Amino acid sequence: MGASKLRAVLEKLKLSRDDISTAAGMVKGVVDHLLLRLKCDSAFRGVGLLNTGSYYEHVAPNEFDVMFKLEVPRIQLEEYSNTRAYYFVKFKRNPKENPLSQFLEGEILSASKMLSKFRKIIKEEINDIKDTDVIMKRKRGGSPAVTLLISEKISVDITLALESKSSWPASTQEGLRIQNWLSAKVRKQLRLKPFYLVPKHAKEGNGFQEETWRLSFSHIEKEILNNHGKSKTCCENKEEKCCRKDCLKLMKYLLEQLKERFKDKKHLDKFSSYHVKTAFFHVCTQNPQDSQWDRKDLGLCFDNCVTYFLQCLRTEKLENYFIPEFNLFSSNLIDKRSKEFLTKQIEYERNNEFPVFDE
Ligand SMILES: Nc1nc(=O)c2ncn([C@@H]3O[C@H](CO)[C@@H](O)[C@H]3OP(=O)(O)OC[C@H]3O[C@@H](n4cnc5c(N)ncnc54)[C@H](O)[C@@H]3OP(=O)(O)O)c2[nH]1
Ligand SMILES: [Zn+2]
Repeated sequence: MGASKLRAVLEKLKLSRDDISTAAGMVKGVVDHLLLRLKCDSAFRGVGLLNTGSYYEHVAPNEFDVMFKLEVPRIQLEEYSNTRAYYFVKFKRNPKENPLSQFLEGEILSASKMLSKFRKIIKEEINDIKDTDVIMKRKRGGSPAVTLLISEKISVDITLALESKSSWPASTQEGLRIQNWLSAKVRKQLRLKPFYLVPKHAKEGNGFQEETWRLSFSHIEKEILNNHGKSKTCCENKEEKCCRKDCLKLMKYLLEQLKERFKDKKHLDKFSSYHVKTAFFHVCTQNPQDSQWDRKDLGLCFDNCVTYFLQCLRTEKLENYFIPEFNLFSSNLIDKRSKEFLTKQIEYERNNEFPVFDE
């Protein structure tokens, strides 16, 4: 695949400043309103907007992703069934009145109740109280996000998150292997930042827990993504222009297009851009030098990514970049047939100069 061809695709994928500014304006308004009103509850009084950038998320330009962080003080986690990613939330001391005490189902903080209250407050307040027309989508299966549709054209996913300024869980110890890439110093200062928790329940055979939370490091992902090169001046000049972000955009667009084409079937529904992002991070670990990401070698680099991703589909092994023992492509999460299907489609695309980019 020619580099100029891929860069022609990415060239034709760039959206105008107006289309971004308008939607960003509407979403900004709705988000500010929802936040200001969310602060009317004692539980969500300390709510706050988490800066994930709200951009570089969809390649779908009408889809946004905002995260509502909620500050919780000195929480104690309990790893559930050694899933390494899902935990129970407890509080060290509750003699002092706790805003979230209403959601306590014993000593364990109920995620489903918090999500229910959250979604209910939002559902009540979105009823045209603003000047914008907003509606709430149907409750998704096992999704922590509350999605809203604005003007029947804009999609906004709102995910509640508990912020813990404590040290990261032991399951993340062997994760974030960015030492040879972004230096151990940067890894150090990154792990000093807080970590988040989203209301995501874990699978227990033929049942669900609805009381567990999952680890989230979206802020860390944004940080390492926007500061990606080994050299501090990476992509700040003509001599040090790389193609990392370009590769990620291309991969995301590939998966997006394949999911779209095969929307009628349910094969590619379980695959998400996070699998792509994770694979990209692992390739970034494998190729730490900026010289391995030269722009003229785009077509090469991208291929590499593709190959690796396919491997992950073939071997059914995609470790979480922060939680190495958490496999995203386990047979328990995604069935073999779906990954074989996706493998087939991606292989077809790669072998035929990617006709799925032609749209
Ligand atoms: N908004 C949202 N936040 C979540 O944390 C989340 N977890 C699951 N789901 C949804 O549940 C269904 C089945 O599980 C899927 O439909 C899936 O939707 P999705 O298309 O995946 O959502 C894309 C974003 O959701 C995030 N991400 C998705 N998976 C994970 C994960 N395992 N760990 C941490 N974050 C994850 C990720 O940031 C990625 O970024 P982009 O917006 O750029 O695509 C989530 N949806
Ligand atoms: Zn760069």
